[PDB]
Amino acid sequence: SALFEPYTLKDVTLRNRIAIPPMCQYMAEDGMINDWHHVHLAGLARGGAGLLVVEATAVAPEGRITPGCAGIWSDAHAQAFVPVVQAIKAAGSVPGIQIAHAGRKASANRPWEGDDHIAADDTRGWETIAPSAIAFGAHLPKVPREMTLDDIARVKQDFVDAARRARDAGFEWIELHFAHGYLGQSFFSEHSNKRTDAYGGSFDNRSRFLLETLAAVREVWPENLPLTARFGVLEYDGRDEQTLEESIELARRFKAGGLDLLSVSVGFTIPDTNIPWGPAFMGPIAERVRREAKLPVTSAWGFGTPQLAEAALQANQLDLVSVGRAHLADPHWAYFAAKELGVEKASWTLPAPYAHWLE
Amino acid sequence: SALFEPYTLKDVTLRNRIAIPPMCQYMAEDGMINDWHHVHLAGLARGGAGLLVVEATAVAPEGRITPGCAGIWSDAHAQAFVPVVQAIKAAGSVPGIQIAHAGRKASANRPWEGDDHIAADDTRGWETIAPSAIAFGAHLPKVPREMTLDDIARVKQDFVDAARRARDAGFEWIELHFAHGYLGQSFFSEHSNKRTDAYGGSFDNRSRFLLETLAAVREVWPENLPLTARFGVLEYDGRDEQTLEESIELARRFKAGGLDLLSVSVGFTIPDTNIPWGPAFMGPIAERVRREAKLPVTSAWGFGTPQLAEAALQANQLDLVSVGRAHLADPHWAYFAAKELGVEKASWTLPAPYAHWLE
Ligand SMILES: Cc1cc2nc3c(=O)[nH]c(=O)nc-3n(C[C@H](O)[C@H](O)[C@H](O)COP(=O)(O)O)c2cc1C
Ligand SMILES: Cc1cc2nc3c(=O)[nH]c(=O)nc-3n(C[C@H](O)[C@H](O)[C@H](O)COP(=O)(O)O)c2cc1C
Ligand SMILES: O=c1ccc2ccccc2o1
Ligand SMILES: O=c1ccc2ccccc2o1
Ligand SMILES: O=c1ccc2ccccc2o1
Ligand SMILES: O=c1ccc2ccccc2o1
Repeated sequence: SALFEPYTLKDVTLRNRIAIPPMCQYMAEDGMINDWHHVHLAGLARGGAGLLVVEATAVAPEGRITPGCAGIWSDAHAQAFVPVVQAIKAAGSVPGIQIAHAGRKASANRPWEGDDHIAADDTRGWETIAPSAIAFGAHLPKVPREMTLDDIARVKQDFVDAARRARDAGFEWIELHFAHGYLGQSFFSEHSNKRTDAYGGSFDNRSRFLLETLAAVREVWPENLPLTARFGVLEYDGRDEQTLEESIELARRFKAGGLDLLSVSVGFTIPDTNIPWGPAFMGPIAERVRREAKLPVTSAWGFGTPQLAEAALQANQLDLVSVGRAHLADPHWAYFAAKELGVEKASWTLPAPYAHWLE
Repeated sequence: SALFEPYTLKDVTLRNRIAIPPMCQYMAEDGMINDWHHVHLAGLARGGAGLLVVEATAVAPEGRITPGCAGIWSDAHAQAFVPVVQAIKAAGSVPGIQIAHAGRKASANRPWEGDDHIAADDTRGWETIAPSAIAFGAHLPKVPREMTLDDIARVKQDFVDAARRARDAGFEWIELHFAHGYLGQSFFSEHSNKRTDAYGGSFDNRSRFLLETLAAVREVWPENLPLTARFGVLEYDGRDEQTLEESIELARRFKAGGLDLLSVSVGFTIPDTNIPWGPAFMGPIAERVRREAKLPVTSAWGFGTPQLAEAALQANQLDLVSVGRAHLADPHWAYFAAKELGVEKASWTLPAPYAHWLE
């Protein structure tokens, strides 16, 4: 089966094509991860996936989505990941991390605690920053502060510091979070970026924050470890052909700038959209990006049906299949997939103390 | 559903009737548990089961089954359990432990490393002890040394020390391992106990080691925490009616001696048996013990089909249903069961960072 073929990118080899995408847990305290994360991540790694990407981890305190978000904005924050990385490696999975800045979507409640911007007088909240002083709307009505050029330089450096820390903590795979309406996505989108300086207006200017951040990170991230990004390539906002064309052009620039793989997503930049949800719905758009930018891709949404994951790989729509919620339901989803797809000795997807008894 | 009704025994309340029975991992080193066990057990606890019983944990080095067995024969061994117990409690499951001595079945290879007695000249092995100098046979040919009265006193005290350590490490549930052909079972069975002193011959004498050990443990184990045992009540050796009658009589004595619940098993004392394996096959024998000894029971073997677990509870065959291998396959089996049995808000069997997204 295609799903269980290994994959090599730079010096890193994944044992199969199952990636666990970043999934926020909302369990950190002042950015510091804890035994919630340790057990969650080590357990996932033991389930058999080839790659485990740690949740959106904030490069700066104000770049958390919520008060429960993980952070890597100090060396002490980074140190907290060391034992988890080591446990992921012990289980034979590749440890990755998504480094992030939530931009105008920051300072929000946890999803089971209202999912909305935190009230102004709640002592947990903070001022958000963005390309322009324009609110997302809906459940995220807070108007962000327009970034200064010095803010832009500082956030870029925060991404570099985060990547350097990720490297030194032992991560073997990094993903820059340029998707889902957060800071990077919001610099790219005309909906959110009304700047008239070097960082807004034209395609080149809207691309600039993303490209400069990638280039700056590339200076500290080892060339032998995959350098990746997540990027929303359309919005389902009635401007999809134009948006896709620009996004694919930016993907070509990312590739030329050393990006090894793109995780293809939806932008979620604004709320007034009409996303055609369905199992594997992203496959055709991922395939178009893959083909037109000639860049390896992953995508997600509904690939927990193992036959869908297999079909996407066989059709060359994807290079890796990201499977999120199914792993929250069953940490050992990769074993279920192995059985479904008829992998010989399927139980040996798991470590010996499980595999021996399930065979 | 019956499976998701809470259960109170002494001062302890289980959130549902799902018990995870002891399952050896064979991952300890010189008896010391490690991050294998931490993540395994914490992950299981988060999956939703009401009770998690830690694997057979040796009361003495020679009472390990294998070189990978957990031990609790020193305070330093016990300390290693403290963070795991605390993680189990944090997840809302009740932490239990099975304390054990493998008797003539000790000094064996791990199951995926031959499953047989360790060769005499292998530096990992050790002399086994038992009631009588008689081998199990088959893959366990080693003849054990016949215990002296001082050996008997010492092993009893090792069980007391183990129980005291379990208590002080924060366990809320203890299970004495008097099943599966190990030391305790082998004192009860005429197949393995040919002693002609106070510890063999008559029913009273064959019962004596088990009853004295229970009584000694009872002196240090808090009266407000469940005191339980696992015991093989028949062998499927052509002597089942006689063996069951004696085993039920011993169960009555255990109850009179403060036993709160019996985990009903098969003896596995000798290899030449004909066990009628099948899904839930133990239900009727568990029910007979429950009824005739008027004692709460659990049992196992094939209850990973949630409807079977439900039916056994509704028929009053069992008070708790133990589900073993299905939890190795899927740590979140209790969530699967909740869905199968139509529990409202089934995903909230799991903690918020999972439940919110699966609802
Ligand atoms: C609990 C949860 C948290 C998520 N957190 C992130 C995250 O940190 N970064 C990100 O880019 N996407 C995040 N996502 C999106 C997932 O990575 C994924 O794309 C999505 O869940 C769809 O895949 P699935 O159908 O397999 O779950 C999250 C999704 C879930 C359910
Ligand atoms: C990996 C493994 C290890 C076990 N170790 C123990 C143990 O430590 N003590 C014990 O009394 N039974 C042990 N057992 C038996 C289980 O507790 C249980 O009775 C059995 O697996 C049947 O239940 P199941 O069909 O749900 O797996 C073990 C079983 C397995 C599969
Ligand atoms: O980038 C993100 C971060 C969190 C999150 C939670 C649910 C769904 C999607 C998400 O995307
Ligand atoms: O897959 C594995 C195999 C062995 C192991 C040992 C310790 C911790 C984690 C492990 O994961
Ligand atoms: O008491 C025990 C201990 C280990 C074990 C392993 C497999 C099956 C049954 C077992 O019982
Ligand atoms: O079920 C839970 C809920 C919360 C929690 C926090 C830290 C560690 C484990 C936990 O388990």
